[PDB]
Amino acid sequence: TPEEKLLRAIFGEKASDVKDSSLRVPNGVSGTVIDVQVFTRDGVEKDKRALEIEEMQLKQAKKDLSEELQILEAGLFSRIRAVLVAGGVEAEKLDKLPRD
Amino acid sequence: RVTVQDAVEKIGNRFDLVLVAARRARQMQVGGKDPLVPEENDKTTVIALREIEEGLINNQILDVRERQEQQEQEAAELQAVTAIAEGRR
Amino acid sequence: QDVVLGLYYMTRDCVNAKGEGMVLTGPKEAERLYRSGLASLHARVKVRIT
Amino acid sequence: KPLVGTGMERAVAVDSGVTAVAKRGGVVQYVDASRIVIKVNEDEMYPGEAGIDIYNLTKYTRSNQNTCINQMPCVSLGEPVERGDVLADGPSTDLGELAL
Amino acid sequence: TEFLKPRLVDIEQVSSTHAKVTLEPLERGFGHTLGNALRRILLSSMPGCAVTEVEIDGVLHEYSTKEGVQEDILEILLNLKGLAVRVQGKDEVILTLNKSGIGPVTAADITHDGDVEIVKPQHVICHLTDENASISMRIKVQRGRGYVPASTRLLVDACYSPVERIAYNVEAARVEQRTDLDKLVIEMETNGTIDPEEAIRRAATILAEQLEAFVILLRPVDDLELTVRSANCLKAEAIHYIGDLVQRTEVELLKTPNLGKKSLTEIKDVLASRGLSLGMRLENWPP
Amino acid sequence: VTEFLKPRLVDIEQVSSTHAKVTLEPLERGFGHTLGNALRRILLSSMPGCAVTEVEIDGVLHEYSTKEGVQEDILEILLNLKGLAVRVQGKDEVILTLNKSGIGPVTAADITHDGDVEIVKPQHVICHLTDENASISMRIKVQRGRGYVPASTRIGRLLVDACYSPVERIAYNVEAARVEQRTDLDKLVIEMETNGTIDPEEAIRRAATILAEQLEAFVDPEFDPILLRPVDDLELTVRSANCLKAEAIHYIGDLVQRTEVELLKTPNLGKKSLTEIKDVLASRGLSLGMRLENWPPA
Amino acid sequence: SVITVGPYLRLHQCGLPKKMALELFKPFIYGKLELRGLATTIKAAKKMVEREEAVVWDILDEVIREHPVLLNRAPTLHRLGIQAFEPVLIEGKAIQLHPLV
Amino acid sequence: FGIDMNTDYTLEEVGKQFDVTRERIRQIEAKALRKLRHPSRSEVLRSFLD
Repeated sequence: TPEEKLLRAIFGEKASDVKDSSLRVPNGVSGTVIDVQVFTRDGVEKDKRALEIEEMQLKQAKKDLSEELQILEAGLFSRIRAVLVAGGVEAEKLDKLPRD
Repeated sequence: RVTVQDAVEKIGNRFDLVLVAARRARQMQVGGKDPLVPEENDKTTVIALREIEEGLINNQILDVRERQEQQEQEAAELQAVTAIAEGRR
Repeated sequence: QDVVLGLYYMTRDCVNAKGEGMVLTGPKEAERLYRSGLASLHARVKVRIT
Repeated sequence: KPLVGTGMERAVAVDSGVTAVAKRGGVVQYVDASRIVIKVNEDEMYPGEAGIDIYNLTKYTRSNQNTCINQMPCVSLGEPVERGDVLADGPSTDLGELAL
Repeated sequence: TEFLKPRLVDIEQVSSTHAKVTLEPLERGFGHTLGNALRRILLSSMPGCAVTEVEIDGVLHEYSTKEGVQEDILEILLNLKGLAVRVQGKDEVILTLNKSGIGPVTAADITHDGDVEIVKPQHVICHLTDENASISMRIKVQRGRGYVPASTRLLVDACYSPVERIAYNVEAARVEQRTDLDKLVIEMETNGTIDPEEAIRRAATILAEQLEAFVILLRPVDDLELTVRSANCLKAEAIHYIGDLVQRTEVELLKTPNLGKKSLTEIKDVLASRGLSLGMRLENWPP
Repeated sequence: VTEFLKPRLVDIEQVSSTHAKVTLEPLERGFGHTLGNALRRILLSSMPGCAVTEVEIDGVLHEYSTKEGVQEDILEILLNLKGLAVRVQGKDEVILTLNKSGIGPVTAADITHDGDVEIVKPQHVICHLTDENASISMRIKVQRGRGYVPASTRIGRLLVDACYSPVERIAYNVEAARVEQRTDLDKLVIEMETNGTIDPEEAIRRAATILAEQLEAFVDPEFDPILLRPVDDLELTVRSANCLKAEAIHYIGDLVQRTEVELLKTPNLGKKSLTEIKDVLASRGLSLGMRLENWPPA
Repeated sequence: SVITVGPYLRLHQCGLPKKMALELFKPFIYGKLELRGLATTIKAAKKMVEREEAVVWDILDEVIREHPVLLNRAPTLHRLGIQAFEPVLIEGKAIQLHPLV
Repeated sequence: FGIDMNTDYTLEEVGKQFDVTRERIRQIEAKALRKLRHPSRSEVLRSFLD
């Protein structure tokens, strides 16, 4: 409207092609953001959004493998040790050579 | 709550009092605070009701002031309005 | 509810062995004496109230 | 835990899978907010052919009614636990007893 | 640390000897505190003159009734309790009351003593019926504290305190941001011997005089949750903490071997997200 | 006209480090409950004390996070920090540093010994590090205040509910005092159970002080607002903002008064910065060399 | 909203939460802020009130002065199922109701 | 701006209407806009954006 035209002209904001549709926090609510999940159509222009989270999940997963292999190693070798000692006792000898 | 029984006592049938007080309050918001009895507190509705309580307003008296207001509008223009009427024959 | 429980409690008959024979000097002085001491769960006391 | 119970508050917290329990007798190897590692065979050497078990704990998960479901470890490092012992308490549970 | 102290006052004079003064701002829990403290002082520790004994001619026991007097001795003592007297500087004074005739015998008929001041002379003490009736009595007035009944040890219940009734209301107060403020509304009922306000300042005086003898820059970059690449680049540039990063400028960072504009923009975003920025001066790095 | 007997602290029976019994020797009958209630009411809510208000734990962003190598989650840790009893010399804000690596409990005794700060209960558990490669490094902010001020009463920094009041429980007894003189005298025995941050005597004198101070007698648009906004509201570059602040330009009103000539004469402002400033000012209907004549009103 | 007892209330009064009152009386508040010099225009008043800027509250007190609200509870079996009360601004999210009613 | 006649007349049209050159009309348009935008009287018209 002409009044709005004048207002914009006075303040020089220029009419934007796009309209604000952002998701906002509802009334009476508030707090701490503890997680975000993003899902993008396959082969979409994935940006920093789907890359940072991706890499983070990869690091968490990899650590989830390292810890399980740590428990598995210190879980099976500590059992094969008591088996190896019985008969062929090597106290000061076994705790030297590599685990593999 | 403020002397409501007395206010209704001043004008029977309750309802009618509600209509009247409403009209008076509309008078307060329409033109000027004016009026009388004068506590100047608790907005237009209660100013009108307190006015009615002291029988300051009253329906007939309000109607009379309105007719006099019609006479006041007659006052001024008058000969000029009649001039606007006489020019158009 | 509670209001009743209150009123009934403040106006209940009692042996009044403690707060017996009290001249009130009026409802005001009576209240003063009531808040003060020696009056509990009402008393058998004459009231000077006009 | 309620100071006045009926004695059923343990069985409720037990049968609902919120609380994490030990499968077999063993000893606690590791304790974390995130996970609890238990080394089996301490009592009656039940486990065979590789020994140990790792319980990942649910942490700050969201329920259907928007309440936060999180487990807290109820054990300490090196603690001896038997079969069916409470390891981590779920939401609204205290030492294996129901806390509403 | 300072507390909210009284501001703006109001006094609602219900009558000539009954007033309601209120303090507008108070902290929560002080309404009942000052209210009960003051009620306990006022109802027992106020100083005032009061009738304690009476010597009427011809009268022996309170159960007796006098010839020519409408009301019985009990009612007469009951009236004598309400005798409002202000004495100059004494703790005991004897008033003489001689009266003959028909009609009401008021406090104005009491023999005018120089020291003694009678607040309400129109206060009715008796009622003489016949014209041959007459009363002659000696009213003993003593100074004391609180309500001391005659049943202590003719005798009359002594109401030394000038105040008949005390009440208080806590009511949540308005005012600026605090919301949890109260305002103490004290309802006072005195006899007019002493002013309400000065009675309050006197209770406060007694109370006070009783209390006389008792008066992020050092956080690692890893906390920012940057990309692995950005973090490793920063660590490679000897930037291990937030403080190290906030000192660098965009230009200088772009001059480093491993940090591009995407990464720099990321850094600006994550820093802005925590109220921080690049090129921040802290002057004195480090203590 | 009988002069009154005025109360004085006469006894202190320290049952323990945090439990005491303070008694007043002279009192008139009926005064026991008055001071008893007044003092209990002041003590239980109006006492000033130090309390943890903010905490900065490394690696942790939000309090709902859980840390690798720590038994309890961050919430439990903060909840533990609420109970950190600290006595600070003469300050209204102090930063405590806590660095700890190893296995076992991380108590208040592991907090870096600061000269001013006194730790009442060093054996107070804050954490439990499980594995020997685990370590925590946190910054605990301790402030002085009054009453209960929740964290909800408003950076990657956590907030903790503040429990400022040093007093947990108060009790009092009226008990008839001895002394042949007057005979009708009482003695107020206040049994206090505090957190050990503050001594009984000064607490009593402080409650009485507050009470006395409460009893302090009984007596009786023109111009554009945008000009008073800080320069940060212009959202300039860090360099331009710092330069302007260095030139005593802290608000938009200060900036709009300056001219191009004057600004270019400053030691740190180049053509780029000026272009930026003119651009951001023009973007909001403002400019340089603006006359507002009357700087400032009040 | 949920109702709680209000013992301090007069029979002609009710406890009304600040936020609720702020929302309900919004156009009145804008109008009053335009009449007095508190805001240049209705839009400015809105922008100001949304922020919850101070003095908006005192203005709200000026708005509900002598004004009445209707309180209603289902089921409405008789005409006393809806009654009028003078609103008193209160902290908290609960409506406070007079015990006699 | 079309407040009059419901049409946004060109600078040349307005110039022709006032018997002046387009440069003149652009000049007075510019000083008018300048007056409007100025900090004085800017209030009210301002903030109406969001």
